[PDB]
Amino acid sequence: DTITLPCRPAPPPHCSSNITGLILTRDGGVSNDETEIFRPSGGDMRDIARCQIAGTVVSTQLFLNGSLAEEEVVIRSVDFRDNAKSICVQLATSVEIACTGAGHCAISRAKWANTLKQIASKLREQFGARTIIFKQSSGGDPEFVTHSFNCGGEFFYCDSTQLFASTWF
Amino acid sequence: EIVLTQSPATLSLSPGERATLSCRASQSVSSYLAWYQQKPGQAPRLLIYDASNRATGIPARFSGSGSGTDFTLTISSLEPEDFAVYYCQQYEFFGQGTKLEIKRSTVAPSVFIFPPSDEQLKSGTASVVCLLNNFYPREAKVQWKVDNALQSGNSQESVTEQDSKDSTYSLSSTLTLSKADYEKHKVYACEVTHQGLSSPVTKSFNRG
Amino acid sequence: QVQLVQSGAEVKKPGASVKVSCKASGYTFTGYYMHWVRQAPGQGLEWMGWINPNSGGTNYAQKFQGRVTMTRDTSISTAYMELSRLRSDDTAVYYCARGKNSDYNWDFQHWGQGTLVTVSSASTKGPSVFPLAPSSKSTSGGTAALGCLVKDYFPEPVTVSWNSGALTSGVHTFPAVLQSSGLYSLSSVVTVPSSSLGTQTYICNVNHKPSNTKVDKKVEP
Ligand SMILES: *[C@@H]1O[C@H](CO)[C@@H](O)[C@H](O)[C@H]1NC(C)=O
Ligand SMILES: *[C@@H]1O[C@H](CO)[C@@H](O)[C@H](O)[C@H]1NC(C)=O
Repeated sequence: DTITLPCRPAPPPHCSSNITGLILTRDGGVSNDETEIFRPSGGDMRDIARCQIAGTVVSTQLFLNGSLAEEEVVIRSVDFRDNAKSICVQLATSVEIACTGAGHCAISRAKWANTLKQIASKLREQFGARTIIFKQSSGGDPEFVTHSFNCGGEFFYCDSTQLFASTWF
Repeated sequence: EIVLTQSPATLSLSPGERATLSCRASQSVSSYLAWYQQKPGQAPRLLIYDASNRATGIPARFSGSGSGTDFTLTISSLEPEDFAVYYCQQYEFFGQGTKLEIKRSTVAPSVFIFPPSDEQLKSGTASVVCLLNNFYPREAKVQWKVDNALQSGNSQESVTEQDSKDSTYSLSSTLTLSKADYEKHKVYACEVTHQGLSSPVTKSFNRG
Repeated sequence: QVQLVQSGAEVKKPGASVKVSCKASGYTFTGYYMHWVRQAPGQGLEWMGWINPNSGGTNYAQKFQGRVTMTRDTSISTAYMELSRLRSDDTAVYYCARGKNSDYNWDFQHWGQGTLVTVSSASTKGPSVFPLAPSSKSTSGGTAALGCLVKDYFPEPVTVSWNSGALTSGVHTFPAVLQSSGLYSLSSVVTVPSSSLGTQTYICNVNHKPSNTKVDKKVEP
């Protein structure tokens, strides 16, 4: 099965990439027990620039064509206890994102689920929470609420909701 | 959740003494904490950040220190402006607060009772007021009895802020009944226990 | 010259929503996250959420997800906090607030004056004013206590004075209590020389601005 991201404008096929990582914000407050909720970063370019893993291309939510890790996915933060600090997630095995030009970009659902399972186990480890929930962006300007990216000097805005809508136990 | 437990609930000292408030954090993040001071009807004001640094316009008598899980705010030579509520903060979590009041020589309250007025009675309800005027310490128990029956749930009370002249408190309790029920009984008594009173004190009146 | 200015107090029925604004000045707006923090009467401080004014990104406390929406208008240096589907335990003073530093940004050096938001059900009502008559049952030595009971009004506040402010010594005005009927009630008392009850006049001046209600109540022995 295939996960899709609608995009405006329509990304050309040569704008296909490998997702090599991503950045997220942890919802704060006393947790509803015993769950931690994670969304694509509520921050901005500053957060992304400090991650040190973004690479050449300028993107939000997902890192494109960036660096990878050795054997396992590694999450990193300036301070995991601080909900105002974003969590930088570096994949070890990249996930292809095929753009078609029809208007949407696609990724393997099995491969992303396999990826999300690994991220969840690392987060579950760092925070100790039994369950991990990925949810869409809390809000923000168009460039951040969506997975947005610069290819060939053109800005593309892709709805990443199908990427971030699962619960892990 | 980072649970922060402050100590003590109330701190009773005199203008010139050394105040010591504490805050225990249910974790180990020991380099980040804030202390605030809050007065009635006012926004909180930052006093200390990063466990031990004075904020803007904060005199040198205020200080802070961090013993890992434990943190403390110290007020050398208390001024009368220093008496207020104090909260501690770490990330988005606050403490429950500690109140710092003037410690005073113990005074028993003056007790007064007030029967309902004919104006209210005509309306179809009756309120009896028990005033506890000018006492310290604040701990105080008021019990309402009607024909020797302990009342519960039909009374509310309210306490003033520590008075600026005599460092003392005052309480007002209100017992409210329907006129119907108020005319079914005769003896209305307010019973007050404290610590300036060797024995409980009761002020009463008979309807009529 | 950092200043945070919030909009005025509001009275709201359950189910309704409220929008509170915060105008920031004295610093570069986009440089700091803006936080909202509320305080119920007699209770502590509770964090609601932050907004990144540069991206419009937000982080809300879990207990407010689905009912709170924070936005900002960088054009006019103003942040907004919107709380919908109001219930009675949302009655609080709401504060916008900003960290002293940008790294660890949770030491709130700066606060607005705060916006009181009262969740209702009740309707505007002037208070009744009943005398608390001075008698033998309210007399200790040569001191007579008397007062006024200002009952059954909504909403807060009322103002009470004695003899048009002329008398302030020996006066206590008590914090109002909220009755289970939704209406408020407070009392005001004053201790006085009994040798003046047959001479001096004592009046409680009550003003309930929200209902255009003002009353002069003489209290007689
Ligand atoms: C994905 O990554 C690998 C790295 O070797 C590369 O060979 C492949 O062409 C990439 N696919 C896309 C669409 O960039
Ligand atoms: C990512 O790398 C692939 C493979 O070289 C390239 O074709 C593609 O244009 C890159 N993606 C972006 C958005 O630059």
